Amino acid sequence: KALSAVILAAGKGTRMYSDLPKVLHTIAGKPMVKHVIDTAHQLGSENIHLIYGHGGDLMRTHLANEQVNWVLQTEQLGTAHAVQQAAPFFKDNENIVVLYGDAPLITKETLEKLIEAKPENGIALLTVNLDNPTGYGRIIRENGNVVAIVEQKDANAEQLNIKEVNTGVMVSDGASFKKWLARVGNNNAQGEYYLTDLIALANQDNCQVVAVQATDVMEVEGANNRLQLAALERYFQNKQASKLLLEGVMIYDPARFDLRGTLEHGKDVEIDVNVIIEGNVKLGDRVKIGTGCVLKNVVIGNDVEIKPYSVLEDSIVGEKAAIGPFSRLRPGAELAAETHVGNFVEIKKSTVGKGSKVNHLTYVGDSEIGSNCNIGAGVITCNYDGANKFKTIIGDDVFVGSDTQLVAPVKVANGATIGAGTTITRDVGENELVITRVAQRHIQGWQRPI
Amino acid sequence: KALSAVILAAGKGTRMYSDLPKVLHTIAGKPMVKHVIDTAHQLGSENIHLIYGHGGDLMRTHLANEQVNWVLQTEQLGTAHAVQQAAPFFKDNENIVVLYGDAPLITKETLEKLIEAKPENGIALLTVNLDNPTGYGRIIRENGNVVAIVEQKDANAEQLNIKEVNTGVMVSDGASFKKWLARVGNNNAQGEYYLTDLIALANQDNCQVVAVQATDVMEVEGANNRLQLAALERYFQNKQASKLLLEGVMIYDPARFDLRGTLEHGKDVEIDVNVIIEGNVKLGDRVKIGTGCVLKNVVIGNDVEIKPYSVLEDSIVGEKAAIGPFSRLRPGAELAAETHVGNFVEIKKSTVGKGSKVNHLTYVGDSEIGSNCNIGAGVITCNYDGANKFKTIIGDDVFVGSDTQLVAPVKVANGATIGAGTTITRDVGENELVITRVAQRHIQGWQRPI
Amino acid sequence: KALSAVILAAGKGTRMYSDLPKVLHTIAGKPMVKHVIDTAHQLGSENIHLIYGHGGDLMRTHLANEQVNWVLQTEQLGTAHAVQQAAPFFKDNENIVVLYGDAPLITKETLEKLIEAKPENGIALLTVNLDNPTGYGRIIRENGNVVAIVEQKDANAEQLNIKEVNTGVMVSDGASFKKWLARVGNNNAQGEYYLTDLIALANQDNCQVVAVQATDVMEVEGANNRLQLAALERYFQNKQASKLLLEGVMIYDPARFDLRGTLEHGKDVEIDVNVIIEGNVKLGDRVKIGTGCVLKNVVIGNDVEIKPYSVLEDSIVGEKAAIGPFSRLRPGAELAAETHVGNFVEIKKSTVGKGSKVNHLTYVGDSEIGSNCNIGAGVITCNYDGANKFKTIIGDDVFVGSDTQLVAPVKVANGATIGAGTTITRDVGENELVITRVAQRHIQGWQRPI
Ligand SMILES: COc1cc2c(Nc3ccc(NC(=O)c4ccccc4)cc3)nc(Cc3ccccc3)nc2cc1O
Ligand SMILES: COc1cc2c(Nc3ccc(NC(=O)c4ccccc4)cc3)nc(Cc3ccccc3)nc2cc1O
Ligand SMILES: COc1cc2c(Nc3ccc(NC(=O)c4ccccc4)cc3)nc(Cc3ccccc3)nc2cc1O
Ligand SMILES: [Mg+2]
Ligand SMILES: [Mg+2]
Repeated sequence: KALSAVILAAGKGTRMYSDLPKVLHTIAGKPMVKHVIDTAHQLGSENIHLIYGHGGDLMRTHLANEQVNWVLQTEQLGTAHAVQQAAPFFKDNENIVVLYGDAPLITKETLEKLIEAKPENGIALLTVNLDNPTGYGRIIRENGNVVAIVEQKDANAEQLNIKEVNTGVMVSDGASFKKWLARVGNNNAQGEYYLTDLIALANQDNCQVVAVQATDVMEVEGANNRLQLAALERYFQNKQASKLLLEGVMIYDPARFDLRGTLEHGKDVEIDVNVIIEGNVKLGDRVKIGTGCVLKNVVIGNDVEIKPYSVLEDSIVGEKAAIGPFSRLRPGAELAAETHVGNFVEIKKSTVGKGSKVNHLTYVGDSEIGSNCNIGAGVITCNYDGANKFKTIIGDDVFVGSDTQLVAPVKVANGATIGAGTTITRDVGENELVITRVAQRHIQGWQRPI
Repeated sequence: KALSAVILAAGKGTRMYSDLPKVLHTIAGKPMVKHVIDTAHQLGSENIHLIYGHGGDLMRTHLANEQVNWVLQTEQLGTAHAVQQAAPFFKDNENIVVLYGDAPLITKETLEKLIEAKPENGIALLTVNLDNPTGYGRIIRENGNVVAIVEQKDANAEQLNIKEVNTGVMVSDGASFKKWLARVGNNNAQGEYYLTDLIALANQDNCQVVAVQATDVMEVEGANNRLQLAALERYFQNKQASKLLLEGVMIYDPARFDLRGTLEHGKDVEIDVNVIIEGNVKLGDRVKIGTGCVLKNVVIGNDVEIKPYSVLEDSIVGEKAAIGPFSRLRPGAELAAETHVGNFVEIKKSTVGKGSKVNHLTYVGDSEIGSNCNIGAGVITCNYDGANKFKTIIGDDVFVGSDTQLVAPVKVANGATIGAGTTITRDVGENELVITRVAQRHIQGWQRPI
Repeated sequence: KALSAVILAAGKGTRMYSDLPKVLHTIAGKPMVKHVIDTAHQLGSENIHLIYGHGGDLMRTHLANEQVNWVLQTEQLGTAHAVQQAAPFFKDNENIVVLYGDAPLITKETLEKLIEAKPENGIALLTVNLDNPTGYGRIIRENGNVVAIVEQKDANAEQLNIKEVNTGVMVSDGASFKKWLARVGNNNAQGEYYLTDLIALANQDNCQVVAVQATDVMEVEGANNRLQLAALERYFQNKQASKLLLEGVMIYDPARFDLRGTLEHGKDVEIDVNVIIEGNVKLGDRVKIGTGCVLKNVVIGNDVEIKPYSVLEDSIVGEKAAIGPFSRLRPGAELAAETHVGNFVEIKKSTVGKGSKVNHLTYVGDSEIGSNCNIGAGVITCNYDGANKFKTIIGDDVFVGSDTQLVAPVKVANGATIGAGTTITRDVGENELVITRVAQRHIQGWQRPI
């Protein structure tokens, strides 16, 4: 049976004290509403109807490439009225699941179990058990089937002791939503059309409402301020970390590990404390990552060690390379197998060939470096004033002496040797040795002012 | 009604295993006793009488500028005897609050609620409820009014089940303190004059003692060793972090955030994990701070991004600047709007003008740099031997080529261009181009020893 | 009475998803089984019989220098059969303690209390109380003496409410082990010879079995996957940190501190958040360590401050030195008293004399530097192509100007001054001043392309 989803995303989020609307704030680097859209897509939703309102232009800007139907709410008349704006697009046959863009951790696993429990022409309601259910609408069963949701203020002494509560998440067929939504009224203290009233309208219509319990309460929690958002963040990180650990990734402290994206991993991977993994990252077998490292959108080959406080982005690193500590790889850095990148070294948009070393106090930008080169301490690739970032091409088996400037555009051919302190502006031929002739003045018996 | 405070601060803190006296150990970068002095000043105390003893010269050295009356205790005869040394300075009218320099987290809010509850000519006692009250003196009420404090060893079976206990914190008028303190005896196992006996002396005198409960038990806890100090530290940091989060600061993980001072903030500020904020820090709107950064005594303008592992002190950073990763700003660094400071760059005591960039492997010290300058990789400002840190003045629209040394004192005027590898010792005029003439020796067919 | 131990270490650890066998995975940088071997050695064990099996060559490789008897298990027939392979080496007199290589946190203190409780010709059994004992074998007493261990599936309604359970850890004399192990059968669902059956065989033989309770449940827990290993890691780190705090080390956040080795410390030591201490480390009095530092196998003298994000290995640092931030000390770095090492500085295998400073953007390798030298920003020690890391010797009171290359092998004698931008290839004599003669071309009125 086909499926579609409706996601409520119109709220201002006043208590975030932000210019962003509520659902654009991120969990693990991704907006809360994108978590729900992605979950709804994993379930196999055919359409996703996004009820939006506050921060409308920002929603459109930030979610421009999402495959959703953009349903604009111009006034807050409650959850039933919100869903009814999407109702004309519901297929009579096809289940509709209702979700909330500010409760982002709802799992596919829980939702497909909710969808399974839905009786034909009925409703499946997601519920949760709280130790202190004060403030939340209680589930009343008769027997095993939900007959009513009794709000805090209406509940008698014994109903107040019901620990099972309403989450707001609900599944029913499209024909049934169209029917019941048109019957919902707003005769209550707030004057709003409540989606909760579909439970009453279903029973009044002799239709079955079945309750399904959530696995974790955190998966129905919403974030109304940054403190609550931070609690959803730590729960989500802990759960990502636990999954990786059971898969065999040795994360030394899972409370000091952050994944903000996707991680593919080999076996015997070791990750020390305070590491941040962003975007799409792939790690081969026996990769070791030291403390403080940040990896964003990188592929790391088998048997690579990354030493402490290295920052890597949009880069490729071949097997058996050694990086760090204090290394920086900027976008376009491609390191071949068995390369060495050391402390206080920045590599931007450059390819470095097999076995080559760049171990100290060096900037290599917009370059090609061949295999088994030795790039000395203090070497800098640079440009003329008014230039447009031109290229430095270094061949195989080249020795570049310490504190040499390579002035692009320039080529240094295979087997060349460049002495320390050189300024290289002209192409260097194959097996050419280039030494700087210094002039010095020596003064004997110069007493220092000490 | 006027107020003054008495703070007990004489203890050795043997179990800290330190040369510092007990109350000088810090919480959030500030001595425990300074927390209490500051709280007492926030309440509006007119005098603060500081009972000190052990580590007397160190207390005087470290707290030299505090507006306190220095009351020296030469011998431990108990809390009543300690307070009585300050008593001659109590005004008959004026409330006196008693506090402890080794219980630093007592809040102004709790204390002004304690002061309000004090009945005329009576005592207001701060109490707290413990789940396991074993060891602590129990509050006995009759009815709603405190009649006695029964110590662990004296309490019958049912009194042992009283969960409400004495904190030691107390408010009464000065006339009443002088009267009752002179009546306190020391006929007990320890032979000391106990402040607790004022509860008995008050009732024996037909005066009312009213109990007021503390909000959090942590706010009456004392630190007798570093393990307890560390627990007070984490409670205090968590509470600072929660406050900032409810104010709209996005702190990605509040368990990995430290504030040791004061933070002023705009809206939409984002702070990643493992950041330390020290002294007085001001952050404009939409400032983003990456992982591992340390900010001490800095002003950061609107829309600044600070990238990972940057350390900044006594500096100003203008709007839309970009700093990091791996940047170091030392005291006197002033960066104008739209500036760029990159990896492995140290700026000390220098002004850098609007739009200028200093992006790699560079030391700029004691300099002025104008607007829209390009300071190349490897550039170093330096001095002659025996010099006294003289100044390097760079004008507007200057290009300084990579790996150039600027030897102070020297001026480089507007629009000058300096080629790579240059040593600049003489002033450079407006629109002057300065290129280094290299001499090189080329040897063809030189076979490397490989 | 003499002692020996038997350690069960043969398991594959399938659920680690590793090429390492189970007990080689580390806690605090040391294999789980080495924790137990070391504990067994601290107890005074005369022999340690190591039952090994899966990953046999790796065990032999990684534990090659351990003083253990290598007892190879070729087939899993249960714990009684495993111990019986070591039994021929038990002395009739001498206690044998049985331990598990995958439960590493068992303390010497608990084990010597277990050994004390052993009645002559009897058994001492280590037990623990669980709140939920489901799955674990219950201890049945009659009275005060263990009569049976009833497994989950065999226990009646009231036995299921026994919270005291079997740990597997056991002490009995060698003669008694030989006797009872030969009597153990395998008529059970799994078909294995169970060590638990010695409790029954002991009583059936009219011998006394006495129960001793473990202090902490974590000290009998085993790690069957990396998630459980990570929980043992955090418990162990917390406990190491608490011990240091009670000894007077100020650890600002004990949840962000890691010790992977041994730490010797003076008094008034301060350690900020996210510090990692590895191998054998010694810290004098009043050492301050800033955030993010990594110290491996180092001696740090009195009154040293290490500033944030410094990485130090196999190094010595004399009293009153200042290191960091962003400093790197590689193996063989020896810094004398009152030295200064600053940001983006790497020191490898070099001695630096009293009062000398190396404060920016510098590599010093394979060198000797004397006392009161000033090593300028950008200075690099380097080698000729084809050389074998030769030495740079700098005497006392030498000034080396910024961005100078020192080309080894070379000597610079006492009191020499070297100007900025110099390439030093020949020895420099006592009180010799060496200045580089630059040739520059100046072009007036050069308009930059802007
Ligand atoms: C952000 O966009 C919206 C979110 C809404 C929203 N978000 C939401 C819904 C449910 C929960 N979760 C719980 O209610 C819950 C949490 C913990 C335990 C048990 C339940 C959290 C956030 N709730 C309601 C209206 C609404 C209010 C209450 C229940 C359902 C729907 N209306 C909303 C309207 C919006 O435009
Ligand atoms: C450091 O200077 C002093 C501190 C003292 C000191 N500190 C203190 C007082 C109270 C508490 N808090 C609690 O007693 C408490 C903690 C948790 C729950 C409930 C209560 C902690 C530290 N207490 C007492 C004497 C003293 C002893 C006990 C109670 C009051 C006063 N005498 C002190 C004398 C000093 O010179
Ligand atoms: C890794 O090498 C081995 C470990 C074993 C091993 N490890 C072990 C033993 C005891 C515990 N601790 C507990 O049983 C426990 C934990 C928490 C609370 C209470 C108890 C953990 C790991 N246990 C057993 C067999 C075995 C199984 C169960 C009990 C004892 C022995 N056979 C083992 C055989 C091996 O070759
Ligand atoms: Mg240089
Ligand atoms: Mg140079």
